Amino acid sequence: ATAAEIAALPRQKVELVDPPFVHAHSQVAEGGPKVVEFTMVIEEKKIVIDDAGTEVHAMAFNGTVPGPLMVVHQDDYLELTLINPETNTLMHNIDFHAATGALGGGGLTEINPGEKTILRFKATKPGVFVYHCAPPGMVPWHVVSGMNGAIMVLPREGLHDGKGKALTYDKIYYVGEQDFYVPRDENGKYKKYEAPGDAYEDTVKVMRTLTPTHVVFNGAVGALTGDKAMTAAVGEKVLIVHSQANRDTRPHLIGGHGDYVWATGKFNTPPDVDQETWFIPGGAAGAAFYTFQQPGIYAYVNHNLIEAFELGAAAHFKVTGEWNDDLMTSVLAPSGT
Amino acid sequence: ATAAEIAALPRQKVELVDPPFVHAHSQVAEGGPKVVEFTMVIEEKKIVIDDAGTEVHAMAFNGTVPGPLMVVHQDDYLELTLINPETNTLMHNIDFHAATGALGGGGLTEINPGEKTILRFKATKPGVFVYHCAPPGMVPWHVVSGMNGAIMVLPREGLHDGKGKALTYDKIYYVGEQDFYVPRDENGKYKKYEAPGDAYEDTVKVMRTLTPTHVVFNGAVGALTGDKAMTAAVGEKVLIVHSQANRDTRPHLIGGHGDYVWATGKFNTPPDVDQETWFIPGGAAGAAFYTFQQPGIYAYVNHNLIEAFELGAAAHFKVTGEWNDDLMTSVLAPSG
Amino acid sequence: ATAAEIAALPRQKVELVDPPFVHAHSQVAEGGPKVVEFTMVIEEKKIVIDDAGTEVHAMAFNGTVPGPLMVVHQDDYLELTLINPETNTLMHNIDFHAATGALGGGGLTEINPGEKTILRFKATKPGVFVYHCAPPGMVPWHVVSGMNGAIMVLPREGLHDGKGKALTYDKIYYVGEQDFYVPRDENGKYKKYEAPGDAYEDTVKVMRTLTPTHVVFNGAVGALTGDKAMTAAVGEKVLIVHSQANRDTRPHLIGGHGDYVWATGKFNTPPDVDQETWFIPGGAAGAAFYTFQQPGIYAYVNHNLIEAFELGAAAHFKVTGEWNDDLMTSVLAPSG
Ligand SMILES: O=N[O-]
Ligand SMILES: O=N[O-]
Ligand SMILES: O=N[O-]
Ligand SMILES: [Cu+2]
Ligand SMILES: [Cu+2]
Ligand SMILES: [Cu+2]
Ligand SMILES: [Cu+2]
Ligand SMILES: [Cu+2]
Ligand SMILES: [Cu+2]
Repeated sequence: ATAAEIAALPRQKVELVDPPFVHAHSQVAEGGPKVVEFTMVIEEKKIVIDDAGTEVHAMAFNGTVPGPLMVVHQDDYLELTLINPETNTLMHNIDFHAATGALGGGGLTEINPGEKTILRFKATKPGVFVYHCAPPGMVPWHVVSGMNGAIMVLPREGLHDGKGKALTYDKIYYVGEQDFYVPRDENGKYKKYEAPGDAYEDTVKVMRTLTPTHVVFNGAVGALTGDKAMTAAVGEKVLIVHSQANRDTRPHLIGGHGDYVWATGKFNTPPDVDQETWFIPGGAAGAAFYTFQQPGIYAYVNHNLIEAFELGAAAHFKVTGEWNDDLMTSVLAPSGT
Repeated sequence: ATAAEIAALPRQKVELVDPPFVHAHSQVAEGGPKVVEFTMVIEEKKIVIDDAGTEVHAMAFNGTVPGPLMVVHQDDYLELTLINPETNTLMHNIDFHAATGALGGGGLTEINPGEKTILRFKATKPGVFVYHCAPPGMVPWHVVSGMNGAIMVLPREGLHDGKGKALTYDKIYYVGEQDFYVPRDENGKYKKYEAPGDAYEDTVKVMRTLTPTHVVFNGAVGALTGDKAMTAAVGEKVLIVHSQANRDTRPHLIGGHGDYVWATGKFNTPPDVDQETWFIPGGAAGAAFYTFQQPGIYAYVNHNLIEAFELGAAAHFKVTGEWNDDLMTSVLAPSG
Repeated sequence: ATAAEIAALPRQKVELVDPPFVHAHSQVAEGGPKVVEFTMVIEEKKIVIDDAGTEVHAMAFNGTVPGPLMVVHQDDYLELTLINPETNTLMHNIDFHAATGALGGGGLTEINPGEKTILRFKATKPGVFVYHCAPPGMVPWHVVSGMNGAIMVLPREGLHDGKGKALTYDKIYYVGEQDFYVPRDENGKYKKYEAPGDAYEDTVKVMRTLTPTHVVFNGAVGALTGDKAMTAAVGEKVLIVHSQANRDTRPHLIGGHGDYVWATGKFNTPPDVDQETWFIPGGAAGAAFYTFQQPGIYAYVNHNLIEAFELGAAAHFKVTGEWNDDLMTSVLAPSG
């Protein structure tokens, strides 16, 4: 409860890491409640989102789309220092869906260029939750320009299945999915602009059609493919956290499953099990736990397969280990009749 | 129950109230099963849905979009008197998703202007449920002209959580979300018409694109804001009923949560807890229970934020009470 | 188990039947795990999908859209022989969402015209699951040309509710829902093409709008209406399996409910109960169990009612039996 009991608590300062990785943390909390401190700087910057060179003026927490994942435990305090550099042109703020009051923090964190603010909130509910910018009057425009991310509030006793058995992951990846709305010219070619403000009117027109031009993971088409594929091994337990701040998605691991899936993202609601394809509504984050049982390349997609393979929403996993013929085998390889 | 057994049950006549409020009712049922009687009159009327003076020909149960919320308990009988006055132009009917048989009542309730009908059904399943008009051959046009609402069938023992603990609300509000499809002319200006039937063909062309021109709560952009903001106080338990008869939605209370959410709307399915944003498919109602912990303005939105802030799907709650600094505080206010 | 153990299991050859019917099977497994063998031939062929003569070049497992339902039990092996005749023009393969490894089998089953392959996988998780074609670089085009179906892996002890009570169905139907994307010329008329390849660029342009031109059950508008309505009787318990390989759907039985709904399709996740409309994400299958209480015609729809009644997503059930006036009755029939 009290203002002094809080200044009494230990403080841990965390250095953030760029998605899809997640900063070091412990699944089971060591000791009691803490004040966990994070800093993010906002950057307005041009990013290229496909191999054709399509540009968007992104508005990026910590310079990445999505913003990085913050991890705390239930009843810790999260204290954010948020900095809007004077090289930026717009006001920004932050709404944590994990927080209670003042529009998730948004009403207390409106910062013009050259301003900074420090917000603290108590993480009362365990789960993964979206955060995003929401300035009055231009809420969707900052969100669909990339200004969103997620946090994970772990139970103090770590994750468990619906029946109290402990679930401990070997590694965690954070996939942020972003719908972008890029205006086109009369030839069907994407338009380029000087500053974020100049793109505004044309972009609202595309937003009103409710049809994105690109739906991407980690800020671009093919961002998490090739040398940037996520990795695991046979027998490894992986937690994949996925967020979408504006639009629904339906994740699926091609060649795998979600063994336990908190599709709602909230760890006091028991997980669905054995899932093929799960559903995360726009404005939420979800998490899926899987133990890999076969080696090779997997794709991780939004299973509207037009959004995956035409609009960009596909990533890869490269998994090392030995093949299990009991689980699957080619009895007759492709061969002439 | 035999027809005799039904005839000896007490009857109770209910007066409906306009959304987002709900008629008086008790959470735990007082006594045994009843026949609960309601009457609705259908009104075809022009509504203006945004601040640019855009019009829809609404087809409104009891004259509101959405129609009003009706509340019974499990195993009561709902008896509806439905009237289509002679001032209307179209046939109408009603399909209750809570009812069993005859297309939810649609096949027994077809009434032309100048006609009335009385339908009775047993509310066998507890939950919130959509109702809507559905005349053969013109089903989606009546629904997306606002002819839909919801009913709530409470368990006889009131609401409970996953583990049988009782959940009693202080306040209930009913938010009906409506997708509208208004035709535009050559210069992108919304068209006006002089009778509902004149708008039919142009409207169908817009509907087949699957993209609404407006998505609103309580029948208009800004309906539940400012002045018509829903109110509560810190510490009050509030049940928010939300329906969408045609298209998906994903409600979210900005600055709060759904502490218990029956996202499917059905009270025998245990609620999800601690939700940030929940999902109601088109054709269903859902309900979220929350205890307010901070004062101030909250927005309640469909969290496709283009639908909320560009197309109209946003409401406000104004909440009185004292600020809790343990839950949230400004450590350093915006500064140089 | 050992290698000699696997090699020694009994084999059972099953003859498939076209949707919405399902091959004979037992709910409770008889005896121990088996290797269940199925054969499907792929057919590329023009089909007419609406009453205006609109044609699509379908890519059809076993000649139907959707492909047929295959039923095995948990820890059986499914062994599929897949044949791509030399009269087709494209390479195809198959991804089973129920399988583990090699992109669901897609990496091991790429067959050119004139080739066959045999894949075996162990069905380790119980549920209904989508299967579909997925050739690298052309995945959505084969899926939205109809090249998808579902399998059901039953628990060895048959279905049960959340409380472990047995659920035994009398009839099972499979409804496959398909989104099609058919190009139009500048006059608004649907285009026709000589070969499947000729339609590819124009179809991808429509696909990128994310808006189907048609959403159908069993491969055409009205395929499951009229004399092809699905049938049941009052008191029969029906399982309805529904799949959508690419796009979300929200099924609803108009006049009925889903008494138990595995909306995720996975039988180790307890079913939701008393559902009015449930929600199946694109890329999944779901299953709903209902006991019919009232006779008459029911419609079974995607409850975006524009998709149901303008774009094709509506089926009928015809149910025989005696009317139950306790559940529903017309107290006063429509009158002046
Ligand atoms: O199984 N992914 O299409
Ligand atoms: O948290 N509202 O976007
Ligand atoms: O109740 N079906 O619209
Ligand atoms: Cu911003
Ligand atoms: Cu939000
Ligand atoms: Cu009507
Ligand atoms: Cu309906
Ligand atoms: Cu194919
Ligand atoms: Cu798939």
